[PDB]
Amino acid sequence: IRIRLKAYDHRVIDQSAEKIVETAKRSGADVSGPIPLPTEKSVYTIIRAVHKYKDSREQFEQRTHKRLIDIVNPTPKTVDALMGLNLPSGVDIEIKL
Amino acid sequence: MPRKGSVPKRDVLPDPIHNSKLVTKLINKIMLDGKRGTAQRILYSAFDLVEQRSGRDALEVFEEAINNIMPVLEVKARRVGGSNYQVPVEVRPERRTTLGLRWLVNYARLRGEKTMEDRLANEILDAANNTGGAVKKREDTHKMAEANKAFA
Amino acid sequence: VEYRGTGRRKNSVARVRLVPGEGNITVNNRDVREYLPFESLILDLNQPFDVTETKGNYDVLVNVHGGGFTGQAQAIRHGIARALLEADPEYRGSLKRAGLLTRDPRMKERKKPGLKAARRSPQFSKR
Amino acid sequence: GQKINPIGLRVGIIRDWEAKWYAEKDFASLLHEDLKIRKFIDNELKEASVSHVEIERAANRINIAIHTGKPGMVIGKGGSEIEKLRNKLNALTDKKVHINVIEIKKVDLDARLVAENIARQLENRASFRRVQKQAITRAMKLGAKGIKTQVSGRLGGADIARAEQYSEGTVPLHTLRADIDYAHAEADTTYGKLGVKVWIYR
Amino acid sequence: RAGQFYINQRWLGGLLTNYKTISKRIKRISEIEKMEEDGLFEVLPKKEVVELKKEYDRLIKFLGGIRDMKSMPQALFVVDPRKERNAIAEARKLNIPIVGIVDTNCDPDEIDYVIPANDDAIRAVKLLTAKMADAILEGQQ
Amino acid sequence: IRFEIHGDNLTITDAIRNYIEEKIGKLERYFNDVPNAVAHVKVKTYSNSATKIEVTIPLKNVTLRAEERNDDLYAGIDLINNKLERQVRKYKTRINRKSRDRGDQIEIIRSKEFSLKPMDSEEAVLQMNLLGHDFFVFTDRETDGTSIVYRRKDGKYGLIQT
RNA sequence: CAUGGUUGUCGUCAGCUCGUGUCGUGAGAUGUUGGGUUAAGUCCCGCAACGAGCGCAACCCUUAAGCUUAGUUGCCAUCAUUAAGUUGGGCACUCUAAGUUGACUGCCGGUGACAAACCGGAGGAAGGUGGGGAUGACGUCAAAUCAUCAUGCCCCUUAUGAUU
Repeated sequence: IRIRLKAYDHRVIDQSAEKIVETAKRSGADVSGPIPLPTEKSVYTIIRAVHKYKDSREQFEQRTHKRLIDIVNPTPKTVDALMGLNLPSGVDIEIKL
Repeated sequence: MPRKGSVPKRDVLPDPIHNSKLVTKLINKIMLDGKRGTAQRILYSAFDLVEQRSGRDALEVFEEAINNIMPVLEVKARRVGGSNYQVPVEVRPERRTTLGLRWLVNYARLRGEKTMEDRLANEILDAANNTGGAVKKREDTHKMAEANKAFA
Repeated sequence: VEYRGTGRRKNSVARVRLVPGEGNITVNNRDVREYLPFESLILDLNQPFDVTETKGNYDVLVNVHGGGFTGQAQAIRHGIARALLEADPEYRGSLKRAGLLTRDPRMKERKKPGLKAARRSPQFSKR
Repeated sequence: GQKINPIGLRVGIIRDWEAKWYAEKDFASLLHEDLKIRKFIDNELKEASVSHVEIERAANRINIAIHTGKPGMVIGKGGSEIEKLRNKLNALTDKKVHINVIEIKKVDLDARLVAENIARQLENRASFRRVQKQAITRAMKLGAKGIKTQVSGRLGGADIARAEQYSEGTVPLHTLRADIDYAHAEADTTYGKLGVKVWIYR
Repeated sequence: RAGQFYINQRWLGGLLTNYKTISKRIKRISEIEKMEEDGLFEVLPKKEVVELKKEYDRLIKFLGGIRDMKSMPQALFVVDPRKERNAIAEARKLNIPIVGIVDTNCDPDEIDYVIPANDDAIRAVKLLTAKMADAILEGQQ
Repeated sequence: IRFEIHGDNLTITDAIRNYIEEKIGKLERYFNDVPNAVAHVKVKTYSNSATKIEVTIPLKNVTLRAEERNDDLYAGIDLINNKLERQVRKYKTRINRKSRDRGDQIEIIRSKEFSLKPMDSEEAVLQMNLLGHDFFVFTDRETDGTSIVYRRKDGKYGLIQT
């Protein structure tokens, strides 16, 4: 079923993985838990100076923390967590059926 | 840290064929531009011609040839200004090993043949017979440091 | 009997196992002399089980992963060294004092910006 | 020396974000809608003791949290100006749903307020060293620990610019534990722009 | 035996005159030993345990006899004005009366209450500093 | 001995480009008897006050900077060459001190003095311990004789009368 | 070369200050010096100084060996119908990929006297700020940008702005 869990922070994607693994085991599920996909980082290397200087620069990076949740016991009580939208702050969930 | 004290010198790994540390140190100095295999193959084909032109095995011949290369006095320059500034100083045993390997290779590269198949082995048998070009600059150091002997 | 150890050096993981028999290595299901390039560093690669003298004792048959040929080698002699301490566990001091069982101590150094490559500063003219 | 700003060390290390949304596809254009309403909130409020804002976006119900050291002035008279803000903020974007506001105690220990209220003590052009000392002496009186602030250019009305900083208290700019907050204001005095930095701690 | 305040180590350099910063640290020795008898000791790093204890003994090295003293004194008793000339100079600025053991190589001018006795012998100290320590006990009752 | 000349908001002429090399150039050509170097001449106009001239000549060891804040760009170089010629002589007499006449080439018992003094044996033990000394010599308070208290190989004390 | 921002630079350079007290008619001094140690004004002794701040170490990130949790698209010793579907099972074991336990002169011996260090061991995978990154004190150079911006003053307005 492969509920995709990816986000910028690591404290938020871990506590939102604890939500979906808790709100599924209360229903009739057989959850294969969160395994961590490798992070797809990306480095941006701007230069520090206003006008001129190379040879002195600041590197920037942004990291997405990818996990996935899959269940293989679909009941209408299990999808109450799927229809039930929780923690919408900085996590998107690509729900596949 | 060359002013806190001395640098801790590190260990090397001896050769598998000759079972010698001195062979592997010769491999690393003829290793031009990090190519380990393409230089080690040439040394492994530059002591067969040694063992062809002399019946003895080359691990005896190597340490016999370098003794006509390794000098016993050299010149370290002391900043005395208006003096000769060239003090004849004997050689430490670590530099005694290294500087013989240096002259053996640096004049092996300036011979008539192109392949170091036989550029190297010709100068070894010259150094085994106390002649050639890498021997004759040891005598040039032994006509320079032994001429200015007023600074023992 | 399968004494399965791992071993790493220079961004190249190497997991081994120990089936009894004699000394014969099957790195990536093929011969060593046709896989490792020039046969010099293989007798340096046999150094860890040399001090326990188990030459005609163990076939290994490594599955290696990543790195280069001196990164795949020097990682299976560290590979079987973690497996030799579950074959001869009292012989740990024989491998600790001589080489193999230390570590993956060091890999390539980071390229700093404002520089050519990896601590080699570029040339400038006017001193 | 070239002291970098103390927030930039700590964003995510010992702090959090002033915008906490995510968008994989079309990351560019709906990032511009943030600093649309970072300019726009800073336009009509016009120092309504606003320290900083937060943006969170979720399912076309995009949240905005403002801190507002003088609370209620953005609210109005029982939900008047807060509803008069969503009459324009929901037009500059599509939804702008669930606009709200929280409150903060210690109105001038947040460094955005501390830089701003003494930068506005410079258009009346009165005693910049006391304008410094008003901020330092009040700081640990109200409960702070370390205070540090300066004024850079056209200092006092003269020609040559001179920095002038006053400090006491533990201000560990190099320690990554520290909750250092700085701010920079743009106080004009009709002979150039004066720049003023602050540094608070706890 | 007298119930008074002693000094064993060197004069700290202001413990009668700059003691608005010394009692700042007598407040510390009333606090730092309280700090580790209760909690707030397991969470600390094991080397910060050392310097919090390396501070602890060095307080009671110098200020060990000023452990329970929280105010200025009203008299001072010195064994030698030569080696302890830092204390006597602080005494005459505060108008505190002074009594001390002097001998040769000692100036009796700065001492108001002079005791001529030997100074480089133990019984010359101990059989003379005990009665002056005993002198206050029957002044109590 | 090139002259990378460049003027901040001043158009350089060619009458300057001969007046430089006669004074900045030639008077330092006979100094630095093995020369290969590049000079640098800045001319920075300031409409409020004046111009300024900066001449920097780097060498093997010590460079050569000088500045004049005059407006006459012909009389100011008469002072730049004055400051340049002074700095080279500082450099050369620093390294012309090569002429220095340098011609190449029992048991000690340390005494510790002490002055003998009268005391009790208990006092001598106290004072000896306050130094950790194994020997302390004194004159006995009641006997009047010279006495040496010592620590034996036993670890116990011994008393010698001399 | 009127400025705010912002960056090089000496330079990763180890320094720069303050409270209170003392000394000096005072400018000031001490603290910051002396003894020997360190990468370090880093510690330890000795001294009219006692403490405090900013730097330095550390906290941060990554790399080096492990554990626990969860094992897919990832990884197949043991099963084979290997075109290899790495497929069937899941093998989840190792590996890998991510959430955390641990290295500090903790621990010994020197003769070395206690004064911290240093020197040599063992203990872990790792050893003496482990390797590297980030972080750049007070300040110097009217250092570099009014062409990223922003604005004091000056100048331009059938143009010094526009459009091809």
